[PDB]
Formats: sequence, structure tokens, C-alpha cells
Amino acid sequence: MDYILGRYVKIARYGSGGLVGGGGKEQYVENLVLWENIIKTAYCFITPSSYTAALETANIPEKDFSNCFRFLKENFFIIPSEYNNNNRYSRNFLHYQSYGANPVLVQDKLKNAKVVILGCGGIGNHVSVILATSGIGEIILIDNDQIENTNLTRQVLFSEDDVGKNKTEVIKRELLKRNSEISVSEIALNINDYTDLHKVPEADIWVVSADHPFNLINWVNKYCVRANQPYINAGYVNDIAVFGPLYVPGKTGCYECQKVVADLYGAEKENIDHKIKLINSRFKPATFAPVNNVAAALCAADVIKFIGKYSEPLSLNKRIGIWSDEIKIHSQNMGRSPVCSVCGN
Amino acid sequence: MRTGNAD
Ligand SMILES: *NP(=O)(O)OC[C@H]1O[C@@H](n2cnc3c(N)ncnc32)[C@H](O)[C@@H]1O
Ligand SMILES: [Mg+2]
Ligand SMILES: [Mg+2]
Ligand SMILES: [Zn+2]
Repeated sequence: MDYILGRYVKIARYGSGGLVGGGGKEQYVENLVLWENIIKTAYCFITPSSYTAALETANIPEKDFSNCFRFLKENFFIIPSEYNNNNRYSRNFLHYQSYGANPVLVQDKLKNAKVVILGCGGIGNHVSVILATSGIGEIILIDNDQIENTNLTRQVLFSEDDVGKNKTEVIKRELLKRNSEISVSEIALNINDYTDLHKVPEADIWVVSADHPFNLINWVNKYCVRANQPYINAGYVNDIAVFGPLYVPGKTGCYECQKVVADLYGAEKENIDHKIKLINSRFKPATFAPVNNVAAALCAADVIKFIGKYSEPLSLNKRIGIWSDEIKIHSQNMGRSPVCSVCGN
Repeated sequence: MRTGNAD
């Protein structure tokens, strides 16, 4: 029954009242008197204190104190003293506390988790290092490519001295330089047929950050539905950052439930079809690190939330685009269809 | 974003 003020609380005057808190839970309090009383209440909990011990020293009416305490609690501005107790993950612990979570139990779930990174290029680089430094206990890196100089625009764990080396081996070296408390392993594999997915180990979640052929995502989706394997896709369509869907067996839609994304990269007319296939074979995305990094970042966030259970991943039932040449975030609905030819009932 | 992504 001791409470403490989270370190992530800040206070400002603003407009006709004030602000309490920052981020999604920031509250504007127009009533100045109420804002002042929230501050006085907040101040009682700098050190761990009971409701009654604070009510003893607050010097405002109990009616007002009760209101202020409820307000601070319902926004997780004050948290159980239990939840605040040196620690390399301590900034992440503030993030978990700010959602009303016990940060040690979240951290324990991350430590016990295994994640597969399928594809160790732009997306894979950025996701892997976030997960490693957030304390995901076991990371499996899958790729069969070598580092090229053009990769250095996005593939942040690679240096000039690394050109020609294998991607999995350099990611592993760089991850363990950043967090030597975790386990990393490599698998040299190119999934060029559906059947190669049998070589990919079961895990808490697959990060699907590989993109050849155009229908790899379709293969992965079908395999993961059949294998009861959660996955999340991320990447970009040229200048649009994409993340999601986050597929959870029996819970969310799969990639094919809703028919929003094109699946015929071709034509019913053979002459036209061959032209299309050539153009699409020659296709190289207009990669831009900022697009890459946004997609990767929000993909990693959803992995940490999926495993840590403290807040709902954004990409459940959704494939989310963030535009880079205008201000726009748009979700494609990928909710479950009872008539999905892949995952139905 | 009506086509698949690259990554
Ligand atoms: N998006 P990019 O920066 O090009 O990184 C993609 C990574 O994924 C690897 N990759 C692509 N397709 C496959 C398959 N089918 N199996 C295994 N790995 C794949 C690329 O080598 C790249 O590093
Ligand atoms: Mg390459
Ligand atoms: Mg590529
Ligand atoms: Zn489906």
C-alpha cells in the first residue's frame, strides 16, 4: 500500500491551467485550482508513501486529495512502490511502469523469449539491435547474403571493413558487443522454395524481414498458420514504411484473410505477363534509411509488446503504412475472415 | 501500399 511518483512525470503551466504528465497519458487540467492540488498530491509520493501518510501531510481537504490521487493513479503517474526497485534496462523499466506494468515481470518475459530474424538486411539490422539491447534472451539470425558497400546506407550494424563478410556473422558480433548477456545463433539459409521453411526453428515470434521472391510472405503466412507460429512482417513499399500484420494463431487475421494487397504480379495474357515479370524481376526498391528505420522501429515495438504483455501491439489485425513524403498513417484491415482459404476456423 | 513490401 506504498505508492511512488514515477520519474516520467513532469509538470508545466499551459493555457488556462496546466499539464501533468507526458506522452499518450498527458493531461491538460484547465481548472488551475485542481492542477495545483494535483501537484501537492503528487509531491507527497516522491518517497514511498501510503495514501494515509500522504493525506496526513497534504494540507488540502480529503475530498480534493482523493480526487487527485485517483487522477494520478488512473494515468500510472503514481505506481506501487513494489514496481520501483545498477540496471542496464532501467530506461525501458520507466516505459513499462508508465503502462501500469511491473517492469521486472516484463523483463523476465523478454529474457525467456526466443526470436527469429528471417532476413538480416535493413529491417533485420534495426530490429535485431533493438531486441538485443532490450534483453530478448535468444536471437536466431537467418540469411545467406554477403555485405556490400551499398548496404551501409540502412544496415546500421555494418562498417566499411565488413564488406564481403557474411551478414549473420557481423550482426552476431555487433549484437554481442552491445549486450553480452544474451544468446545469438546463425543459420545460413535462403528460402527459395516453400519447403525450406521447415529449416526455420520454432520461436516465440518470427520477424519476417526477407523479401525474395515476391510471394515469400505468402509462403511464410501459410507455413505459420499450419505450424501455429506467430510472426510479424515489416518493410517498405518504396517511400512508405510498412509494419504488420502481427499474426497470432487463432486470434488475428492472416495475410490472406482480407483481399487488400495485390497478389497477381502478372496478367491473364501471356505476352503481357512476361513483360510484367521482367519489370518486377528488375525492381529495386527506392530504399531510404528513414523509411527503413521507421518500419523496423515500430516492428520491434510490437515484438516487445507481444512478448512483454504490458500494452497491445499496434499491428494486430492491421498492415500499417507510414508515408514519408506527406503526413499520413493508414491501416489496411487484416482482421480474421471465417471464410479465409488459409486460416479459416 | 496495395503491393507487397521489400525489407
Ligand atoms: N530489404 P533488404 O535490406 O534487401 O534486406 C532483406 C534481407 O533479407 C535477405 N533475404 C531476402 N530474401 C530471402 C530469403 N528468401 N531467404 C533468406 N534470406 C532472404 C536478403 O539477403 C537481405 O539481407
Ligand atoms: Mg545483398
Ligand atoms: Mg534486398
Ligand atoms: Zn486468413
